Amino acid sequence: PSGVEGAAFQSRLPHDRMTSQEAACFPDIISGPQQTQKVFLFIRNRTLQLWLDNPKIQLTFEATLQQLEAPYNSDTVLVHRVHSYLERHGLINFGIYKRIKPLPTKKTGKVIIIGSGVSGLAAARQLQSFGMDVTLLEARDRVGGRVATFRKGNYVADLGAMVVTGLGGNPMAVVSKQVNMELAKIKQKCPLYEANGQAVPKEKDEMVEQEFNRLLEATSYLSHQLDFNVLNNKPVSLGQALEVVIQLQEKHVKDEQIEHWKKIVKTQEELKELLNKMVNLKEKIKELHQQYKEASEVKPPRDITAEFLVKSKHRDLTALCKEYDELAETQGKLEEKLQELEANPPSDVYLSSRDRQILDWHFANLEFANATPLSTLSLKHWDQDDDFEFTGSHLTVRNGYSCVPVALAEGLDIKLNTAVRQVRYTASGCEVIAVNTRSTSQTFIYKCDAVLCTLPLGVLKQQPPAVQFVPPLPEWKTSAVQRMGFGNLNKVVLCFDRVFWDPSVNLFGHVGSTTASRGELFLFWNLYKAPILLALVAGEAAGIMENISDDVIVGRCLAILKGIFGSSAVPQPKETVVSRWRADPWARGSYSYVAAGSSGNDYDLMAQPITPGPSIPGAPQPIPRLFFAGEHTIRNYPATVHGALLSGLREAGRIADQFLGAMYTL
Amino acid sequence: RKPPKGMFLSQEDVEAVSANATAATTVLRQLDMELVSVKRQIQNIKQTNSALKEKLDGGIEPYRLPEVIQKCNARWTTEEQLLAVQAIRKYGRDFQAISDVIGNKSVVQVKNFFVNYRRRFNIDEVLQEWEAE
Ligand SMILES: [C]C1=C([C])[C]=C2C(=[C]1)N([C][C]([O])[C]([O])[C]([O])[C]OP([O])(=O)OP([O])(=O)O[C][C]1O[C](N3[C]=NC4=C3N=[C]N=C4[N])[C]([O])[C]1[O])C1=NC(=O)[N]C(=O)C1=N2C(=O)/[C]=[C]/C1=[C][C]=[C][C]=[C]1
Repeated sequence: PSGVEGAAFQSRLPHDRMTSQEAACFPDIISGPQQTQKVFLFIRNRTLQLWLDNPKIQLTFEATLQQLEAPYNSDTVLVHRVHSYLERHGLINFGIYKRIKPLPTKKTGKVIIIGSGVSGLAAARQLQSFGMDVTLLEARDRVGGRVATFRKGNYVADLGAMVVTGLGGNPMAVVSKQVNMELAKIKQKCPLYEANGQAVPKEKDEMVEQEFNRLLEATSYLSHQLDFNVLNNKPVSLGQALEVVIQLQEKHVKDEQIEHWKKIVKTQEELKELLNKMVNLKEKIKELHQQYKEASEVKPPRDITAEFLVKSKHRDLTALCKEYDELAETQGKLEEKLQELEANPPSDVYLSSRDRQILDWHFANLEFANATPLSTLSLKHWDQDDDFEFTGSHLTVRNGYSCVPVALAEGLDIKLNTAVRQVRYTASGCEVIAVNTRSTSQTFIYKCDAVLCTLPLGVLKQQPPAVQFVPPLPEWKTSAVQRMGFGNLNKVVLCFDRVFWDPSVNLFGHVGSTTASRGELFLFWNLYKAPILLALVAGEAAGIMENISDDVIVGRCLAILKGIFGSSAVPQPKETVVSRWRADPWARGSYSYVAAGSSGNDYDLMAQPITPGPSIPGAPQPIPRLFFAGEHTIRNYPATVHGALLSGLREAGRIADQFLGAMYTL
Repeated sequence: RKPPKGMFLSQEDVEAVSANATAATTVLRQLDMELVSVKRQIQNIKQTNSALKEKLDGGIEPYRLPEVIQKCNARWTTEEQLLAVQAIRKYGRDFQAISDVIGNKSVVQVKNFFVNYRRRFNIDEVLQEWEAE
């Protein structure tokens, strides 16, 4: 869309309707007259538009009312109420703007934020900008969390996030105007190369892929139309559902052949019956002729009974001859309606072994996309977030994604090398206990009003617990941590003295040998200004590779690469790095996914803040003290940088409301 | 609405490949056998058929009797009458064969005949004796 409505859509909001969370705060308006609703909407859209048109400076209430129009710019409490709501939930003035009113003299409330992964950072900036006292505690010695970027000389490569998923209402859209990231598009062109080391024909490539997409939708039909969602008590995975469909395909392939040859026999067996009839006719025709010959040797003149005999046997014969001509007639028809059948047999196979194997790469890709074995993705929900996807084409950060957290981090109080070990939260406050990662006996205590927890799901899953909650997290929240899926995927970074791949290609795939190893180095990325290649280890393979030395790994790499590019167009790599995210203590994996038997509704559970019991019993019910953000908390944008960033905005909005009071709901 | 066309997925078929641990490769194998068990029986009957084709080798060519090109008539030579009476005894109501035997009489002059000489050829008797066989 475009104009004011451009902004509404570009901000993830319906241009012509009020959201649930708008109703929440403007219950007067939404329950009120259609007329007023439409003013509101415009006001909202317009303000957005202004912020959007220019997000390198703050957008004040004044500056808004300024550019507004009568009738709209008549009611200035509406304008204030709207510009405030917007400001508060980070729809406007989020990220990195230039202030206009430098930051109000003294602060208010104190919040401890665990972990300076993007979610963390974005929430911290928000809060600080809302005049609060904010400290973030980070276990690592750098910001960014799962946004690692490797740097050395002019080598630059993310082992972290890597792709921006296209600017169609992506908040990163703004971030990227505010920060100098160089965004290069991802040329969708991706050649495949079998174990042998030779391209896969344009012929095949397409047959397989297209079968792949066909297979996917197939599962969707199974799921929704046939209701194949439980199976002897376990939830059905996508993997299961795929195999079941493939089987059913092979079953049909045979099914057909069977009833095709079954047609041959039923025909070849009419030919059999006819021939018998035909032989036994030549049998009478033989012996009958004889008798006519015999009856002709009685020489005339003959009496009438003997004359009759001749004439009679003569007819009887030309009669029997009639039939046999008509039967060799029929015979001919059948004999051809029989190469008819031998000319077009149904297909030999469903998929060949070179097929099943390429198809297997298309699965690896899906495993790479969801960081998991398809045997673990929920069939019913694995793709629930599919609707909310941005428009436009995926990109990469040419100068390293890390430039973004670094950017956000600027201005903030961040304790690096500070591993939170215990969160205790009570009616009157919280205290957080961290240690120093370098000498771990050396101890820290932080007192605050609220804790925003941006710990990775992996971490929150750990047994036994790496962070301990006091009191324990309510069971409803812990079940949700169990049920959800935290996946895994790893990168390998290859650094050379010269380009030797197709420079106009961004990504080529390698086709593995077995189902079991579809993920092993299945795809490579030429992304960068230096000669760097980047290779993925996804699916089942990912977890296994983390148990194998870097050399061995880089081995299998060069191997695969020589195989494609010629056994000595491929030099030794100057510099190599190899992630192990399931290993890494401050992540324990890569990003969440919708495990079988979970739903989207679990992501919502993750976000629900915690409210301590009362202190002195029968005192009034407290404020909520413990809140959560981060990638695993945002139902509609899981497992992504923008998704995190946005969870951060979310919680910061929510906390500010709670502690600084919502002035704008009146 | 329906499976993306090409894919086959009956309700009934699904419950069948799920039933147990390897109903999967079971049912896929019944057909694997079931198939060769037909392909084989094609051979048998392709062979049985092939021998019968060799018997028929020769056609019926040495046995076919030249064209009786002769022309229809009206008179009833006493010969023609006797031929008739005997054709009746051997053919019943097959007016067609009876005409064929007397060569030069129409399938109708025949039916006619049946009613003129019916009288003095006891064609009643004649016919009831063809029936008795
Ligand atoms: C792993 C990964 C890779 C390798 C790649 C990628 C990814 C991943 N993705 C995802 C993202 O990255 C995520 O989501 C984010 O980043 C997250 O964030 P947050 O939530 O904020 O979290 P973090 O970061 O982790 O942070 C946290 C923090 O905390 C801390 N800690 C822990 N523990 C502790 C602490 N502190 C104190 N104490 C204690 N105890 C840590 O350390 C940290 O800092 C992505 N995304 C996007 O957007 N893009 C991209 O590209 C990506 N990547 C890739 O490649 C693929 C995937 C995808 C894409 C697209 C779509 C879908 C998917």
